[PDB]
Amino acid sequence: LYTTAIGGLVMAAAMFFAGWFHYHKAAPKLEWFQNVESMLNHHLAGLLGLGSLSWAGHQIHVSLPVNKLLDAGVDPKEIPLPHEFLLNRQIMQDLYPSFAKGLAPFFTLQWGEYSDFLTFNGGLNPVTGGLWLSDTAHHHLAIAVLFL
Amino acid sequence: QLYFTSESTLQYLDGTLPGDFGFDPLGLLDPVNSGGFVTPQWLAYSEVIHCRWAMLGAAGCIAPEILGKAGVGVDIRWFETGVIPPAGTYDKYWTDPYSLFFIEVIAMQFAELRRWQDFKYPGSMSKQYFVGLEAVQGGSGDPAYPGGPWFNLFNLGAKSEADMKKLKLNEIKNGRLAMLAVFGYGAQAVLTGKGPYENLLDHLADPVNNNILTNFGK
Amino acid sequence: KKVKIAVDRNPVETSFEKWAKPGHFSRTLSKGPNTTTWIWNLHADAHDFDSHTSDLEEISRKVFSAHFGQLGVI
Amino acid sequence: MKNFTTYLSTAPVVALAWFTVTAALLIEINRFFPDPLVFS
Amino acid sequence: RADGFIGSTTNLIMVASTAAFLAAGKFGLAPTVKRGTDAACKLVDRPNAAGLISNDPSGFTAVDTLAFGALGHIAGVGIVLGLRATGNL
Amino acid sequence: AYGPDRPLWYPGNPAPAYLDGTLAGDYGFDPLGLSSDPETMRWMVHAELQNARWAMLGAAGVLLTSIGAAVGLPFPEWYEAGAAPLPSTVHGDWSFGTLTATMFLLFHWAEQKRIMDFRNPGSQGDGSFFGITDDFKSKENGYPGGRLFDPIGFSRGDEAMYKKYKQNEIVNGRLAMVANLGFWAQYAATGKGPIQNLADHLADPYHTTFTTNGVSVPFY
Amino acid sequence: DRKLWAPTVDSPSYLNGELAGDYGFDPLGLGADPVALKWYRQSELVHARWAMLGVAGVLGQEILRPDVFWYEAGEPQNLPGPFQNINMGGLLAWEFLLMHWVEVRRWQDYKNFGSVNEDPIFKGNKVPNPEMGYPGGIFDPLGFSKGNRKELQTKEIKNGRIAMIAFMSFVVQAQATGKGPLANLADHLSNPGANNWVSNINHCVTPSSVDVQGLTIPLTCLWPGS
Ligand code: CLA
Ligand code: CLA
Ligand code: CLA
Ligand code: CLA
Ligand SMILES: CC1=C[C@H](O)CC(C)(C)[C@H]1/C=C/C(C)=C/C=C/C(C)=C/C=C/C=C(C)/C=C/C=C(C)/C=C/C1=C(C)C[C@H](O)CC1(C)C
Ligand SMILES: CC1=C[C@H](O)CC(C)(C)[C@H]1/C=C/C(C)=C/C=C/C(C)=C/C=C/C=C(C)/C=C/C=C(C)/C=C/C1=C(C)C[C@H](O)CC1(C)C
Ligand SMILES: CC1=C(/C=C/C(C)=C/C=C/C(C)=C/C=C/C=C(C)/C=C/C=C(C)/C=C/C2=C(C)CCCC2(C)C)C(C)(C)CCC1
Repeated sequence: LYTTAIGGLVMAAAMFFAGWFHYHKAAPKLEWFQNVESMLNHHLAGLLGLGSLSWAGHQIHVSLPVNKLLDAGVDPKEIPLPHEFLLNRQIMQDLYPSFAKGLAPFFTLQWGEYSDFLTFNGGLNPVTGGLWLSDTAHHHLAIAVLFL
Repeated sequence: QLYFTSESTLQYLDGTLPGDFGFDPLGLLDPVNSGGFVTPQWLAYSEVIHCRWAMLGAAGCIAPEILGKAGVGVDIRWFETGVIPPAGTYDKYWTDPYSLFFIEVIAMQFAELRRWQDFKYPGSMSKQYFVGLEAVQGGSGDPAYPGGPWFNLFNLGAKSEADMKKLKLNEIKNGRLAMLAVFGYGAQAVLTGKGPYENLLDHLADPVNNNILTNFGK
Repeated sequence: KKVKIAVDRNPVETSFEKWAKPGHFSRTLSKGPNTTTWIWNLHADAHDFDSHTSDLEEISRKVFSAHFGQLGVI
Repeated sequence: MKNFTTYLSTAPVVALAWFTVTAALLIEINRFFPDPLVFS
Repeated sequence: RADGFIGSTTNLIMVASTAAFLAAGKFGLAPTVKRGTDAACKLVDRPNAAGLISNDPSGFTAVDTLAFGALGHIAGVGIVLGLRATGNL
Repeated sequence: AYGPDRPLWYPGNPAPAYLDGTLAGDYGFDPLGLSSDPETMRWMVHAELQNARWAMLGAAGVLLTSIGAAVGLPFPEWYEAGAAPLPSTVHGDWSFGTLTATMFLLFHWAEQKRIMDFRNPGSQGDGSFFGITDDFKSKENGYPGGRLFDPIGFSRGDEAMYKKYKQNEIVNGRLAMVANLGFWAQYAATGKGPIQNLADHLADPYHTTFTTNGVSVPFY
Repeated sequence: DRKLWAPTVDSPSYLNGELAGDYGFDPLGLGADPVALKWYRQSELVHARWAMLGVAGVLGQEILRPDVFWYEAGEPQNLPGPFQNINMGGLLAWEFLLMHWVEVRRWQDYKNFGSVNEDPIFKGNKVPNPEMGYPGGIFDPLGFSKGNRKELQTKEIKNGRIAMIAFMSFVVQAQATGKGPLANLADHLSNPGANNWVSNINHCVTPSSVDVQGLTIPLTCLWPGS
């Protein structure tokens, strides 16, 4: 949380800097602003589509394994830190056996193999009372391809 | 020659710049209504700087292995030096990795701020006293190519403008290949997990069974 | 018709002189206060860029920059 | 700085300062001398 | 494309889809940079603003080799998964 | 300094207009235009000629007492030289409350005269204090020359030596101010006080850096 | 025209060719300021003359007395004759004032050329000091400068530049192998490939510190030891 807070403050300083820079320094001309076809093309794919795909990355690598371990009863201060799921394939493979294959199923169009972190269960998790994190990951993945 | 070029790109691409193949699909080098760091001058200046850095890296991310495996010494892969501590760290360093970074930051400040001040305010590093080096920090009009008794210390070139122009095309091409290589080193490292040299010495063995497609699963 | 980045180098200067002149944005409120209404007016007319000038180039630059700050405070 | 100080003198800024000092003074007074119901 | 799937129905379907869709633009059977369309789905030609310079005899530009093959890739994926879900594959 | 072509802070960047080069140790360094006002310059110059001078004396002490404590000579380190028992006096024993009050009282008198002359030049030189006049005058802002403040007569002597001496004072004072932040920051990270920190760095120079001290670099 | 340091280079103007050994080698433009060129030259000459004496001592001492390692010969016990275990502080005292006089006198010849030329104690006894850094007279007894001193100066600077480079070799190849200048030549000629800088640069062979008569003196290898 502390690291995130610091990052948000850094972003804040970038935003105000950008506002001053794009006003007192590099101020866009009207012809730039009136390219609606470009704005929509970049806000739909680059902003919404990539924004969801980037989240479908976190949800699949950090939120899903951590939440599974938390719901399994594991103490929060004993769960492997997020990065270990990315680097140590064994840990992620144990939680989701489909990481034993790799990205091969995706390119081979055998997406089905990934039916342990991308599912259409529907309903609510019986342990935490909230939508399955697996279903949310699949949603953001789909929503992305659509926007892109 | 021209690669994926368009009439619009040619309007602002007339061949002068070293290594101009008219390849500007998005069109960022268009001078008309430009500013900030997207000004054509800064873009070309950065490309040269990237080429020089990439060429040093491209030759540095494979040399510890090509030499270390041969038995010269060291024998580390570019990710196991301390750049990315989670992926490994070398043990025999005369100082702390962060301590080295502290010196690195101070050194780059006196080397990349002086370089910059010579672009913003051309030939401004030759007036303020700098241990007498200032004289060698004058540079020429072109920001990318300084010159002087230091940067061009062996006056390579100067025998005709044609030789300078060929030596500048050699660099922009030996550097666009090095830039594509550095990206290759990182990408292969992430997927395979091994070093550039071992990745080559594996394609050479069973090429069909040792490629990106097979590396998707293996 | 070409979609390209178009920018004007260093248009507005960065100074506090305008900061010390409340109402510099409106021709009417630049003449200073004579009634206590001006106080409430300089606030009820500070974000109405369209009222400040007729140029749609400036009004847009102001809107685009404003959004930035909003993001910053968010 | 002459014009920055002019801005820091405008009513909204001066009032923000004066009040903050007055508020902090009362807060600090109760912080060291709490529950001041009577002048004793 | 991995694990030497080459030859697999999936490989054949994807290759066929990508090719059938690139030969639907190089052969003027669909909209392309230049020769666009209309409110009645008829190619009424088009002026591109960048003026892409293509060496291809028909004028097929890189923009059009990355815009028809992508359609083939989406079509192939839809067909592969569809037949896969059914008994067809 | 003391020149139109004086060495500057960021070689290349032009110097501020208010910073002409006359002021001692002028290197045209005012990025946030803090001294844009001429009156502000005079006040800021005086303030610097006040913080640096005290800082210089303070640095001389933290170094002399420290050198003593390292050689063995009974000397409490700067950090613990306040809890040290106050010495007695022929008049009586010292009390912390009285000590603070006396220190402020005396300072108020001197500060008043100094600031009053700063606001009204020559105001103190009115023979009001026991007839002392010119000695209470100020040669320059932050330069109260006389036969009580410059006894040897560096200011009254060669101006070139005086000017050179003025540069020495500014540069040394700025260094002392930076040094003082060190003495404090090295203490609030190492907990040892200088001359022990110089001794540790000269015994294992490579493994005794700021990076390896726990507080400086948190992760490392 | 003089032959320059590289077949493609052009001499810096300030290096017109007056100074001996002018091969136009100033890549960092350090000698651009005429005051600095003057000073740096005197430093070159002093460094050369000191290294030529040094490279002769290391080689010579080894040839004659071979038991004492050049690196370890400044130790009081290592000192020969009665000098063995002589108070180093008292020795420093002599080496101090005596060196201070000769150096300061030489420095005043830089500050005011041809000013400190006459014997301060006695009188009349003076040194020609035709060029700064070339006093001659008592300094040139057998009288060889009377000929083409410039040609001799060129040989002197060129020999000195080789020596300066050679003495820093003796220093490194000694803190790596642990053996003297000619012993490292012998080892190479015994097994060339196996006695190279490859099998010797990975070890800093030489004490980390030396206690001299109660004064510990820390020591270091130029390259960080592997
Ligand atoms: C940091 C240095 C700086 C300086 C010296 C200036 C100076 C100037 N700016 Mg400017 N600006 C800056 C930064 C700066 N700006 C940044 C970072 C942005 C991006 C947001 C902008 C965006 C901007 C726009 C869009 C405009 C100016 C304009 C101006 C000129 C007159 C208006 C003015 O600023 O008066 C002083 C104004 C204020 C003091 C208002 C402060 C508003 C700030 C941005 C945030 C306040 C929000 C507040 C916290 C909301 C919550 C309140 C609640 C807690 C009660 C003036 C010369 C105007 C102009 O060009 O002249 C016509 C103009 O339209 N600026
Ligand atoms: C993939 C391309 C892309 C992306 C991702 C975006 C994204 C965004 N645009 Mg945008 N835009 C684009 C292309 C793109 N744009 C093009 C090509 C044009 C010209 C036709 C425009 C013209 C345009 C205008 C006029 C405006 C936006 C605005 C916005 C923001 C919406 C406000 C918001 O919800 O804040 C949410 C904040 C976030 C989601 C955090 C992300 C913020 C990052 C830093 C923005 C970076 C976008 C930029 C393209 C990246 C390059 C920056 C680099 C040069 C340093 C949003 C973050 C609005 C805005 O500026 O709001 C302040 C707005 O006024 N855009
Ligand atoms: C809605 C947000 C937004 C938008 C629409 C723009 C738009 C623009 N900016 Mg800008 N900028 C923004 C935010 C934004 N900026 C912020 C927050 C900062 C502070 C860091 C800056 C700082 C900045 C500078 C210094 C400059 C610009 C410039 C430009 C113009 C050309 C460069 C460009 O963006 O083209 C396309 C993008 C590029 C050419 C390079 C992209 C580099 C980005 C930073 C990499 C990643 C971007 C992406 C959003 C990251 C996604 C997340 C990541 C983990 C994948 C252009 C019109 C340039 C200009 O003024 O032109 C005259 C310029 O000099 N911007
Ligand atoms: C401390 C020794 C020393 C000093 C003071 C000088 C001084 C000078 N040399 Mg010189 N030189 C030296 C050693 C030295 N040299 C050696 C050993 C060689 C043999 C390679 C040469 C070969 C040489 C040539 C060919 C020429 C000069 C020239 C000059 C003059 C040019 C002005 C200049 O750039 O000055 C600055 C020089 C210095 C301040 C010397 C200090 C060295 C710098 C600060 C760092 C060097 C570190 C070095 C690489 C370490 C080597 C280690 C290695 C031996 C293992 C100048 C007065 C030019 C000339 O003759 O003009 C009349 C010229 O043509 N020198
Ligand atoms: C033309 C165009 C036009 C249109 O319009 C648009 C567009 C498209 C955008 C454009 C394009 C662009 C591009 C292509 C780009 C690319 C880039 C890159 C890749 C870079 C690299 C880059 C890369 C680089 C620099 C590199 C670097 C590196 C370095 C320094 C170093 C490293 C290393 C080594 C030695 C070894 C050690 O042990 C470690 C380290 C230290 C780690
Ligand atoms: C010119 C130039 C120009 C540009 O600008 C830049 C540049 C390039 C940088 C430059 C260069 C420079 C250089 C090269 C330098 C070098 C130096 C040296 C090496 C010295 C040595 C040096 C060296 C030396 C002195 C030596 C010394 C020694 C001695 C005394 C002695 C010793 C010894 C002996 C006898 C024996 C005994 O038992 C012991 C002892 C005692 C121990
Ligand atoms: C005959 C001819 C030629 C050839 C050319 C070519 C080679 C073409 C091809 C081209 C191509 C090569 C095409 C393809 C394309 C494709 C692509 C570019 C892809 C895309 C992708 C996308 C669009 C996305 C997808 C997705 C994902 C990723 C996720 C999930 C969902 C989906 C599936 C949707 C040449 C010149 C040689 C010679 C002369 C004539």
